[PDB]
Amino acid sequence: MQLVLAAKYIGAGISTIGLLGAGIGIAIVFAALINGVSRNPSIKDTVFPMAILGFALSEATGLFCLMVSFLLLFG
Amino acid sequence: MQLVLAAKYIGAGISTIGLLGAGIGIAIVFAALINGVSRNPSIKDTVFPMAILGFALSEATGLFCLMVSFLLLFG
Amino acid sequence: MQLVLAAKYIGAGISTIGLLGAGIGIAIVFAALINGVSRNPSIKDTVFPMAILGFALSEATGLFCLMVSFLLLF
Amino acid sequence: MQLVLAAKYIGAGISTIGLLGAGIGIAIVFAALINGVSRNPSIKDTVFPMAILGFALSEATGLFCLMVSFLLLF
Amino acid sequence: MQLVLAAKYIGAGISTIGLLGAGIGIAIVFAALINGVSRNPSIKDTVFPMAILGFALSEATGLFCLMVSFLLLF
Amino acid sequence: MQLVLAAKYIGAGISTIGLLGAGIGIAIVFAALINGVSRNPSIKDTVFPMAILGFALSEATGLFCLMVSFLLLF
Amino acid sequence: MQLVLAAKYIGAGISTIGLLGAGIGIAIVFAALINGVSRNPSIKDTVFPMAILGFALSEATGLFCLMVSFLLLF
Amino acid sequence: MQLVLAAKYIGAGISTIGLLGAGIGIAIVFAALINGVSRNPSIKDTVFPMAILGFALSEATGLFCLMVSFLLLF
Amino acid sequence: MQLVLAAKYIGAGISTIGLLGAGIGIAIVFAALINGVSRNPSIKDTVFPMAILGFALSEATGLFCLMVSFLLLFG
Amino acid sequence: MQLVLAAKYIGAGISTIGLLGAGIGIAIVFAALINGVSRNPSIKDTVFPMAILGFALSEATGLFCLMVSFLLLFG
Ligand SMILES: CC[C@H]1/C=C/C=C/C[C@@H](C)[C@H](O)[C@@](C)(O)C(=O)[C@@H](C)[C@H](O)[C@@H](C)C(=O)[C@@H](C)[C@H](O)[C@@H](C)/C=C/C(=O)O[C@@H]2[C@H](C)[C@H](CC1)O[C@@]1(O[C@@H](C[C@@H](C)O)[C@@H](C)CC1=O)[C@H]2C
Ligand SMILES: CC[C@H]1/C=C/C=C/C[C@@H](C)[C@H](O)[C@@](C)(O)C(=O)[C@@H](C)[C@H](O)[C@@H](C)C(=O)[C@@H](C)[C@H](O)[C@@H](C)/C=C/C(=O)O[C@@H]2[C@H](C)[C@H](CC1)O[C@@]1(O[C@@H](C[C@@H](C)O)[C@@H](C)CC1=O)[C@H]2C
Ligand SMILES: CC[C@H]1/C=C/C=C/C[C@@H](C)[C@H](O)[C@@](C)(O)C(=O)[C@@H](C)[C@H](O)[C@@H](C)C(=O)[C@@H](C)[C@H](O)[C@@H](C)/C=C/C(=O)O[C@@H]2[C@H](C)[C@H](CC1)O[C@@]1(O[C@@H](C[C@@H](C)O)[C@@H](C)CC1=O)[C@H]2C
Ligand SMILES: CC[C@H]1/C=C/C=C/C[C@@H](C)[C@H](O)[C@@](C)(O)C(=O)[C@@H](C)[C@H](O)[C@@H](C)C(=O)[C@@H](C)[C@H](O)[C@@H](C)/C=C/C(=O)O[C@@H]2[C@H](C)[C@H](CC1)O[C@@]1(O[C@@H](C[C@@H](C)O)[C@@H](C)CC1=O)[C@H]2C
Ligand SMILES: CC[C@H]1/C=C/C=C/C[C@@H](C)[C@H](O)[C@@](C)(O)C(=O)[C@@H](C)[C@H](O)[C@@H](C)C(=O)[C@@H](C)[C@H](O)[C@@H](C)/C=C/C(=O)O[C@@H]2[C@H](C)[C@H](CC1)O[C@@]1(O[C@@H](C[C@@H](C)O)[C@@H](C)CC1=O)[C@H]2C
Ligand SMILES: CC[C@H]1/C=C/C=C/C[C@@H](C)[C@H](O)[C@@](C)(O)C(=O)[C@@H](C)[C@H](O)[C@@H](C)C(=O)[C@@H](C)[C@H](O)[C@@H](C)/C=C/C(=O)O[C@@H]2[C@H](C)[C@H](CC1)O[C@@]1(O[C@@H](C[C@@H](C)O)[C@@H](C)CC1=O)[C@H]2C
Ligand SMILES: CC[C@H]1/C=C/C=C/C[C@@H](C)[C@H](O)[C@@](C)(O)C(=O)[C@@H](C)[C@H](O)[C@@H](C)C(=O)[C@@H](C)[C@H](O)[C@@H](C)/C=C/C(=O)O[C@@H]2[C@H](C)[C@H](CC1)O[C@@]1(O[C@@H](C[C@@H](C)O)[C@@H](C)CC1=O)[C@H]2C
Ligand SMILES: CC[C@H]1/C=C/C=C/C[C@@H](C)[C@H](O)[C@@](C)(O)C(=O)[C@@H](C)[C@H](O)[C@@H](C)C(=O)[C@@H](C)[C@H](O)[C@@H](C)/C=C/C(=O)O[C@@H]2[C@H](C)[C@H](CC1)O[C@@]1(O[C@@H](C[C@@H](C)O)[C@@H](C)CC1=O)[C@H]2C
Repeated sequence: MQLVLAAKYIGAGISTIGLLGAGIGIAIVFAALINGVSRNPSIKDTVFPMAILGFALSEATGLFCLMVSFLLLFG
Repeated sequence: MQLVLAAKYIGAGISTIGLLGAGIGIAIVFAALINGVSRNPSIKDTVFPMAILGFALSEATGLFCLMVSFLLLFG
Repeated sequence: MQLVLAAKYIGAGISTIGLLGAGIGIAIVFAALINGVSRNPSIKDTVFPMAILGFALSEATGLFCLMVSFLLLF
Repeated sequence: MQLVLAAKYIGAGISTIGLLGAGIGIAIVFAALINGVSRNPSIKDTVFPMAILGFALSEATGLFCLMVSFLLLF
Repeated sequence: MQLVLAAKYIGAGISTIGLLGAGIGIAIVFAALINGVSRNPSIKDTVFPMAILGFALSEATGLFCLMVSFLLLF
Repeated sequence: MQLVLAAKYIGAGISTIGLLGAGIGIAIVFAALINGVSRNPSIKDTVFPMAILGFALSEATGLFCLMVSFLLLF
Repeated sequence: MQLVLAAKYIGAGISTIGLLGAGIGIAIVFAALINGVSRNPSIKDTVFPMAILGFALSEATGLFCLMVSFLLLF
Repeated sequence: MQLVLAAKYIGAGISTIGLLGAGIGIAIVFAALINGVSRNPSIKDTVFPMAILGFALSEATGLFCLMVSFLLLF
Repeated sequence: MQLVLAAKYIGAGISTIGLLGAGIGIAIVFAALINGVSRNPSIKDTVFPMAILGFALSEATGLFCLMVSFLLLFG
Repeated sequence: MQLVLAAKYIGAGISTIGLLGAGIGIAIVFAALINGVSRNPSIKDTVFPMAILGFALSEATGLFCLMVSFLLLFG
């Protein structure tokens, strides 16, 4: 009981480390969005859906970390 | 219940590591906003809302980290 | 049995660290896609499938992490 | 009592690691300000408030880490 | 032998960490492929096999991590 | 209380890790200062105070780490 | 006996972390090859052997990590 | 006393991790110096003292790590 | 003498982490050699020895790591 | 005795982690050396002493890590 619960909680905190990837990744995408629109304003409608897609896929990796975090805390 | 409490506190500490991602990310987004507007002043009103969106989505990964940290501390 | 179960749950958490690589990586690919299309719009149809391939291969590395995490969890 | 107290101190230390993001991120913002102003001095008044907003938001992530640190310490 | 099995599981979790390098690496390669084809479309057939090669070699390093991870798990 | 004092010392060691962000950040700022003055010498008096400011803010994050580190040591 | 055996398995896992350098480094080399060949296709024959030398030396660092890993395992 | 002494020696080792920041940082500064002088030789006397200032401030962050390491060691 | 042996083995593992530095570093040096020669073919004979020197000095940091690893394993 | 020796050896392995900084740093310097000479071959004699200095200072940080490593192992 003690040792198992404690491990679940240490694990849950550790599980949030991977989120740093999405934090950096989402930003890399929006940076490219911003620089690409600055260089070529007319391409805006083409690249904005590309940035939304990029962000969502990168964010999905953080979600998977958070899922493990929640499984440990609750499941 | 000593070992479990101890684990909650170490876990809360560990849970904040992931915030370094939003720290760097938010900065990356604003860096691009600054560089983009330097190269092309007239694009400001178009890219500023993109930088705000980018900020918010990168920040969210930090929010999740802190949420787990506070669930371990208090929840 | 407690100690082993404890080790399984610690390990499962540690197994997610590697996902930061796919997070950053997937983004590096889409960043290139966006910059490449901004500089040269006519190249879009050629590079978009290259970005899909690149994203998928990068993500897979993180899915192998998740796989190990689930093996330990369950 | 003593094991819990020990954990608080270890946790307080671990809690400062994330401050490295703010340290790097603040620098990233000022780097762009400097490079932006060098390439186009006349844009200074426009980008300075952007740089202020940027580093303030980046620094805040570090203060959140420090918030947990001081919660664990006191 | 609770201690030994425990060590195998934690060690299996740790072994996946190195996969992040493959995640970032693979992305670095496809990013360059995309940027290179954008700047010079006619170079596509020459650089695409180079990109496959770079992906494979970078991926190999992920394979070795997963290999040690599976050896500890089974 | 061997356990508690132990925790203070390990925790003091961990608290210095975040200093690496200040180490890299400060460098990022001076790098940009140097690159900016190289490209545009006449901008020196305008960007130099910006660089001092960026250094100070990035350094502050290191200060907070050392602060938690000293609080645990004493 | 069992504590030492446990340590070997944990150590074997930790030992694969450094493979992330080779994973990223191999990619860095191929990225430069691709970008170099895109900007100047006629330099291909000159830079390819350089890229081979570069990634071989970078990959070797990862094999040294793996050498320790397998020493600890067997 | 053993446990505390053990914690001092573990902590001292951990206290050196932060030095990686000054290692990378000092290099970032000199890289800028070299690139700035290559692009604009006549700027050398102006930027060289800026590089000295930047290197010294970056290094100091790593010396504060070493300071903590020595406090724990002795 | 179980705890000490155990510590030698974990320490040896930890000692290899630092090799990721030479891995990335060596690559950085060769990347620059490749990009430099692409931009200016005629500089090859001048920069190749610089790349070799650069390789050797970055590699040395890995050598020291592995040296400590082997001292813990065997010495 | 046991616990102290074991800690010294775990510490020594941990002490080599910072070396990754010099591994990457030395390389960053030689990269700039190579790209700067490629762009402007005539500046070679001015920047090469700058790269030697940069390398030595960056390498000094790795030395400090290795010093701690050796103090733990032997001192
Ligand atoms: C891989 C699936 C991702 C979905 C991508 C969807 C892309 C489509 C586009 C059009 C989006 O929906 C977009 C840009 O409109 C969008 O994000 C919407 C929903 C959002 O309201 C936008 C407009 C917005 O203004 C943001 C910045 C909002 O102000 C802020 C409160 C939300 C931040 C956030 O991170 O949301 C998460 C994210 C959408 C993520 C996105 C997940 O979802 C949330 O986070 C997940 C778990 C995280 C860790 O993945 C969970 C808590 C529930 C969520 O709803 C949520 C919590
Ligand atoms: C989806 C997540 C994020 C949502 C962002 C939405 C952005 C839209 C734009 C228009 C914002 O409203 C914006 C740019 O105006 C803005 O940030 C405002 C509110 C802000 O006051 C700006 C201008 C400001 O001056 C900042 C720097 C302020 O001085 C400083 C004290 C706050 C920093 C900070 O990080 O706050 C958090 C952040 C808004 C974050 C941002 C959350 O929210 C707070 O922090 C979160 C936790 C963090 C870790 O996300 C939580 C405690 C609730 C918060 O109020 C808050 C506490
Ligand atoms: C997003 C939140 C951060 C604030 C951002 C504010 C942005 C707006 C602009 C105007 C700034 O305040 C800015 C750039 O002017 C600025 O930093 C001012 C305050 C500063 O005096 C300038 C002139 C300066 O040169 C600084 C770097 C000075 O050399 C040095 C002695 C102070 C450094 C410092 O980092 O202050 C802290 C930090 C802003 C932090 C970070 C807060 O705040 C301080 O510490 C906190 C508490 C600790 C726990 O953070 C509290 C005492 C208030 C503080 O003064 C303080 C302790
Ligand atoms: C160092 C050996 C690597 C081999 C590289 C070979 C390169 C040659 C090129 C032409 C490939 O065959 C290529 C690009 O066509 C290719 O990968 C094909 C087979 C692949 O189906 C492509 C087209 C594809 O669409 C991908 C995105 C596919 O849809 C997706 C489900 C697979 C992702 C993936 O990561 O697969 C791994 C990868 C090929 C890796 C790559 C291994 O293999 C797999 O993963 C490895 C383990 C990982 C961690 O290395 C192991 C389980 C064996 C695998 O099946 C597999 C599981
Ligand atoms: C957020 C507050 C920071 C203040 C920034 C102020 C910026 C304004 C500008 C004009 C400075 O005063 C500046 C550039 O002139 C300056 O630093 C002067 C005082 C300094 O002597 C310069 C010229 C110098 O030559 C340096 C390289 C000096 O030779 C070297 C021995 C000092 C390195 C150093 O890191 O000092 C720390 C730093 C100023 C830091 C900077 C703190 O302060 C010291 O270190 C901090 C702790 C660290 C981890 O922040 C603490 C012990 C107090 C310090 O004395 C000090 C210890
Ligand atoms: C610096 C040492 C590394 C070698 C570098 C060599 C550079 C020279 C060039 C010619 C290469 O060999 C190169 C690019 O041609 C190449 O990789 C060849 C071998 C490969 O067949 C090419 C065509 C290829 O597409 C690969 C990526 C293929 O798709 C895939 C199935 C094999 C991947 C692989 O990474 O092989 C390993 C790796 C080179 C490693 C890394 C060794 O070697 C292999 O594994 C080792 C043992 C394990 C523990 O490393 C042993 C069995 C020999 C191997 O084949 C092997 C297992
Ligand atoms: C100061 C440290 C380094 C010294 C470098 C000197 C460089 C000068 C130039 C001229 C070299 O001789 C150079 C470029 O020709 C060269 O590396 C040769 C020897 C090498 O065979 C090259 C061409 C080669 O083909 C490599 C990729 C070879 O195929 C592969 C099997 C070896 C990889 C490797 O990393 O070896 C180590 C490296 C030379 C390193 C490099 C050491 O040495 C070896 O590894 C070290 C340990 C590592 C971690 O440093 C130790 C076991 C002794 C070694 O022989 C060796 C084992
Ligand atoms: C901060 C002081 C540094 C000194 C910098 C000196 C700069 C001046 C220039 C001219 C150099 O001396 C230089 C470039 O000529 C040079 O390095 C010489 C000595 C070297 O022989 C060069 C020419 C060379 O060919 C190298 C690549 C050689 O083949 C290879 C075997 C040495 C690798 C190496 O890392 O040496 C270390 C380094 C000089 C370092 C350099 C330390 O010294 C050694 O490593 C230190 C500890 C490390 C961790 O700092 C210790 C083991 C003893 C050493 O001699 C040594 C072990």
